[PDB]
Amino acid sequence: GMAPPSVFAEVPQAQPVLVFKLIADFREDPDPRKVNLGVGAYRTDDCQPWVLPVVRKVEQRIANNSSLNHEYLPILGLAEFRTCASRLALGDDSPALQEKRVGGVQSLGGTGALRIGAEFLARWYNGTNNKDTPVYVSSPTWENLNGVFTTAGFKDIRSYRYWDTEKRGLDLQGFLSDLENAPEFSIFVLLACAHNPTGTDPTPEQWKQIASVMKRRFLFPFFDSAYQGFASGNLEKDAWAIRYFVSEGFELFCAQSFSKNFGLYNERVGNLTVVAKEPDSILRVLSQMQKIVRVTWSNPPAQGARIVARTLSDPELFHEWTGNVKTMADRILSMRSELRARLEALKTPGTWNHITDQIGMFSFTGLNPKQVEYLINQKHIYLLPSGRINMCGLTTKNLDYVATSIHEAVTKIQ
Amino acid sequence: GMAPPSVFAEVPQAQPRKVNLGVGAYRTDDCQPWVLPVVRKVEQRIANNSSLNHEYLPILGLAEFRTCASRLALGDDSPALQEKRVGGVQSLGGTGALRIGAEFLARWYNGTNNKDTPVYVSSPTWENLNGVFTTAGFKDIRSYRYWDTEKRGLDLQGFLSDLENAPEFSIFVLLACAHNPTGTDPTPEQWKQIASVMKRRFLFPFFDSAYQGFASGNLEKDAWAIRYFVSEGFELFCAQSFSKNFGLYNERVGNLTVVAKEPDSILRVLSQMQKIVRVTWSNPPAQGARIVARTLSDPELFHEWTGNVKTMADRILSMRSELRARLEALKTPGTWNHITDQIGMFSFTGLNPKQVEYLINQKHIYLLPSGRINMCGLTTKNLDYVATSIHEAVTKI
Repeated sequence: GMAPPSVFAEVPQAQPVLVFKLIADFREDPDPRKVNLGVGAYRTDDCQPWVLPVVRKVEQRIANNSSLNHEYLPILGLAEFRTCASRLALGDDSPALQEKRVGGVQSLGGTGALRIGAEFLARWYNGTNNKDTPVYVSSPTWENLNGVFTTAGFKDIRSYRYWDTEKRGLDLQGFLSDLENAPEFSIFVLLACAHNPTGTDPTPEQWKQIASVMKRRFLFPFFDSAYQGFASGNLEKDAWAIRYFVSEGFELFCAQSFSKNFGLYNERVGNLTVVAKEPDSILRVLSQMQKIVRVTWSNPPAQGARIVARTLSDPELFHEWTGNVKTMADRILSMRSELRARLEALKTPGTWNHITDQIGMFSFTGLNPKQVEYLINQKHIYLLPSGRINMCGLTTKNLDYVATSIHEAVTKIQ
Repeated sequence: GMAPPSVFAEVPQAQPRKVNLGVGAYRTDDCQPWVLPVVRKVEQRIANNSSLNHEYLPILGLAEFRTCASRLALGDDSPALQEKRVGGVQSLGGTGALRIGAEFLARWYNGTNNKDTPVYVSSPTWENLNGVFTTAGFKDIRSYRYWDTEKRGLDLQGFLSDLENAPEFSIFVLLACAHNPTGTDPTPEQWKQIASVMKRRFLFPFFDSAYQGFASGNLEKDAWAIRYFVSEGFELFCAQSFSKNFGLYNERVGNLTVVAKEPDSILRVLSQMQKIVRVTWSNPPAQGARIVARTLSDPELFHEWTGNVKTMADRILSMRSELRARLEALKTPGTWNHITDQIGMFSFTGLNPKQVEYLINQKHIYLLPSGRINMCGLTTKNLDYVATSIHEAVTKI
């Protein structure tokens, strides 16, 4: 007479996600001095989200246009968006665009672009249905990257040396060694500019050395571009490495997000750019991408892509947008400069060059786990166990307290 | 030889008076798309609300959308809702809900990583269903009898026999109403017979509710089968789309409703769904879900929306009654009760593949080799031409 057990009775509870608990603990913390350096998105000097002025303007124009309908977009997405997105990454004068050997697939953010690209490679790259091609990611890398490629079926995910704990910067020699030892045709996922989570990017000359090994060993570049514009407010200058690989003759993928540089996080706007050697393969590659998309999300949403396409295709809106991006980049540069200056004025042990040598909103500070625990529990400054901070969590009002607390952690803990 | 070979060199090219009856979306009597009045109203309200930001939604989606969507499927006073044993995952349309549900089952249902559980779909069914379940890893996709070509209706005895012969715990994907592509639905009495076998043989119902409201013009009636299975104690999934009943095709608004025996199972299931979503689309878009949540949460807007849905369903009913009457007035061979017995946007005309070619080649009327037409492609202006061209097709080829 007993009720049968649920068909879900043996489904385990998934492991807790650290950063969600961190944000939860931050919000309940009563202390008026508390600071959230674990936030994952842009914030103003008043600790607020920022809807870009150009985005509000385009949203109003869309709302006032009654002729726009809601009929399905093409499987591959809105044509003007795909063209504009690939042109943003590659440059108007890209030889690959001139030679008609570029494809673009609209995707559900950068995540969706990585996922479709991984699914394609696991079916059609380095053989048919080859799940064994090594996929290399940086140590450390974006937190969801391993899961995307594992879910696409890749059985051999590897790391390359990248963050050097002692030097607080790039381990160039370790990275180059790991490239030299990678099996021919291995896939390397390369974060393009503003490395998340460390902030450490190769310089252009270091990128040339990386590219040289990849060219020689036939290693496939899969760029992940989520912060174009955050290094300088100059969208062209910030894409230098992707463009250098194109001009060196590489075929490559580039997963693009518009979540951060348009602030369109919750409209899920991305694009997968494909650069091929010959124009005829783009049609074939895209036909397979269509089949992958069809069984994942069918076709992509319109609102965010419409905003991006309208902005990138109109000179006036494009100029306003580049100014909005520069506002974000400049605030981050300011917080980096101000934090470093204060840490040095307090004569904090260690070197702090990395605070301004790093690029973008995320910084590996070099603080150890015990020091992170001190900052959270004693000073109410919330950050990840890795020592990652978001520079947008710093403000004119909290900078002295944050710098003083870091000085305490460095001198009194460990 | 000259250059390094392309890494894409071996990628295959994937396989591929006038009236258009091949459309798959609602169209007006003037052959135009229709943004629903309630949707325009809510869009203007959203555009006027400057407090809305663009920060990421939760992985599982906007909470009020998930609650309102599951309530639409299950009913506001569903015992499963009052007992707190329902979960909802916002998804990228109905397709995304089906995919997330398939990924979950292929990992956690009927064992761990059991890719061998049979997955049954109707003959015929929605053309993308096989691809969704195959991509999730299922190796054994089967069909159950459904369309009876001779009777032009449901082959109940074949369906029941295929249920009886299905291995215990097999998954059945059940189109909940307004069957795509046949327009043939089980009656409530037939649904009860289907449920009885599934209960006895532990068969898992995976409902697909993409046309709630189009079957009858009434959202409550069209969800009856889902709610009946809930009342019979089933655990189940229901993949919901808002593409058709809100006309929000290109905003990709769906929800996966999960019904379990108890609340703790919902918590564990949702925790695994979060992992699946995170590596597929990260978190879902806001615009379409905000429109649906705003509409369903406001009794005034809900009422207006149900009126908009009934306008669409009534125009379809008009086209069905007209086409059958005009065909029967022309003394067309065969019975044509199925044109009005069928339900939803589509009709399996019962027209053989070689009468299709005539309609396309000789009379410029476009439809699928299966004989499916979208009733939203018929208008007051083309009805007499289509009914005459079908008359000729049947009396001639």
